[PDB]
Amino acid sequence: GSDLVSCSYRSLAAPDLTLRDLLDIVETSQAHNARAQLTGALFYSQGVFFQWLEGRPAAVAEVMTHIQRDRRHSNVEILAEEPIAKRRFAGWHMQLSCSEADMRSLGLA
Amino acid sequence: GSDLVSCSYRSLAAPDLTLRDLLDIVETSQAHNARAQLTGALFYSQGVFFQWLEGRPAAVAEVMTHIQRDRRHSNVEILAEEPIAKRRFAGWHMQLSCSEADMRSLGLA
Amino acid sequence: SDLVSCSYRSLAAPDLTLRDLLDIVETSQAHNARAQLTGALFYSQGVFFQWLEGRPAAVAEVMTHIQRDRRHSNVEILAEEPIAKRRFAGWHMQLSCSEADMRSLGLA
Amino acid sequence: SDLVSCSYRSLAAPDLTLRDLLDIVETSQAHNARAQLTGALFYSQGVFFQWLEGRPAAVAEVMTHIQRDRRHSNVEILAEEPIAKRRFAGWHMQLSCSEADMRSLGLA
Ligand SMILES: Cc1cc2nc3c(=O)[nH]c(=O)nc-3n(C[C@H](O)[C@H](O)[C@H](O)COP(=O)(O)O)c2cc1C
Ligand SMILES: Cc1cc2nc3c(=O)[nH]c(=O)nc-3n(C[C@H](O)[C@H](O)[C@H](O)COP(=O)(O)O)c2cc1C
Ligand SMILES: Cc1cc2nc3c(=O)[nH]c(=O)nc-3n(C[C@H](O)[C@H](O)[C@H](O)COP(=O)(O)O)c2cc1C
Ligand SMILES: Cc1cc2nc3c(=O)[nH]c(=O)nc-3n(C[C@H](O)[C@H](O)[C@H](O)COP(=O)(O)O)c2cc1C
Repeated sequence: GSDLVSCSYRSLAAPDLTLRDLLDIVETSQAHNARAQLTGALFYSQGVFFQWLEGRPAAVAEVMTHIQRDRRHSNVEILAEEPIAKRRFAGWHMQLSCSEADMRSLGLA
Repeated sequence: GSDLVSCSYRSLAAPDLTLRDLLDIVETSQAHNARAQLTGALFYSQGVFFQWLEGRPAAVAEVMTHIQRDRRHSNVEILAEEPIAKRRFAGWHMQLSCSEADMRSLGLA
Repeated sequence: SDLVSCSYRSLAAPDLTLRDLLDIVETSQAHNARAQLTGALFYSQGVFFQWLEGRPAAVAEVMTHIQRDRRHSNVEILAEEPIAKRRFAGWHMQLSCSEADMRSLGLA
Repeated sequence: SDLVSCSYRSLAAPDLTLRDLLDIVETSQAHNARAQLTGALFYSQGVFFQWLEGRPAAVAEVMTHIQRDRRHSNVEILAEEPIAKRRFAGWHMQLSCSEADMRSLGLA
């Protein structure tokens, strides 16, 4: 609605990140983002995360304080809140992008 | 080279198939197909497998006798050997196709 | 208790383009929604695999069209099975197409 | 001991097409192979995220071109980090682009 903001960041996955860790992150994010009216997209490849999160300012800032402390990634490199006129990922609580090749290495680890 | 054949089949995944089962299949297939000069593609979605396997007749037929007995799928619905003029998936021992959504359900199970 | 699936493999027309693939998918979304068909289309390196599910009569009807479609040939020993329930509910036609294949089809 | 990465997020031109995306990727394969750059390009719903890695001088050079490229805007607080080793060796530019986004860009 009226007040909508986006947050974008790039982080580095913990060296020991497993496939189960990624699925945990995604399941956790589905449940919470749906309750908090947060949407966006999570991209994972070869130890690199990129996330776009969108919603009201408070929900975005509250979820980001937790994401920054999460021990499954480091070097969280943030882009200040940008005002947005409308959601880009409406109905996607957290859309995952993860190739078969990344699935294979995360699993075989 | 000279004598090349393809084999195509559709099967139904075991109801209890996990993400680990899929990764096992794929790892197993990478190692063997590279030794036996077999190439192709494996597609998985929502309890359905499709595979294209290609190489010399003997390697193709030997690997298929094992795939048919594999308890991780059933109802293996085969297409007789087709002669092919050249490989379609050269250098791909077993290319996997598996969406994020299928990764999520296989994991959350 | 009245669902059937049809499964086949075909070989794409050698001159198939990314536009052709997109058209196939957009046409299928539209007819399948209307005819209560669901399923999955896989494309890689000149090969189609398709799983189609619905009422016998609806599956039979699209298949007669699909089989004569000129964007593929060698539509093969189509495998027809009764099913207890849909595998692809919600998916009028789910496309599977890798970035590498998108790039290849795109090369025109 | 002489590798750097540049990471940014940008917003695609509203009129971006699938052809535009394909061109970007084909251009990048070619220059990146030659300039010893590797990395990953992610596209979804009007948003680019890119990770680029290589020697400082090569990363600096493409970035000046990428930043003025008209197929995107709001090229954002590009995040520049020294790295111990490449994350995307072998990938001159790996594209990530879902079937749903391919369909959308295709709608022209
Ligand atoms: C890369 C990454 C992205 C994440 N994205 C979200 C998210 O979008 N929404 C969310 O609620 N938690 C997300 N998390 C998880 C949160 O950091 C944190 O774990 C959350 O507060 C509760 O999850 P937990 O119960 O596992 O600690 C993410 C974690 C990582 C490492
Ligand atoms: C859907 C599916 C596809 C498979 N594809 C191959 C394959 O292409 N190459 C191969 O060597 N084994 C493949 N397998 C595994 C074989 O059936 C069989 O397991 C193999 O002989 C040895 O694997 P195992 O040591 O786990 O039994 C496949 C299994 C399944 C269920
Ligand atoms: C590999 C392949 C798969 C197809 N799958 C479907 C499908 O599931 N549903 C459908 O309506 N058309 C499908 N088509 C397209 C049909 O062959 C046919 O073009 C369409 O039903 C008629 O299009 P029109 O009546 O709008 O002109 C497929 C075509 C190809 C080549
Ligand atoms: C989102 C985005 C990412 C790009 N990434 C690269 C890249 O990694 N390497 C590259 O050479 N060009 C990349 N480009 C294209 C460059 O901006 C520029 O067009 C190119 O270097 C010059 O093309 P030309 O000299 O062949 O005409 C990218 C463009 C966009 C919009």
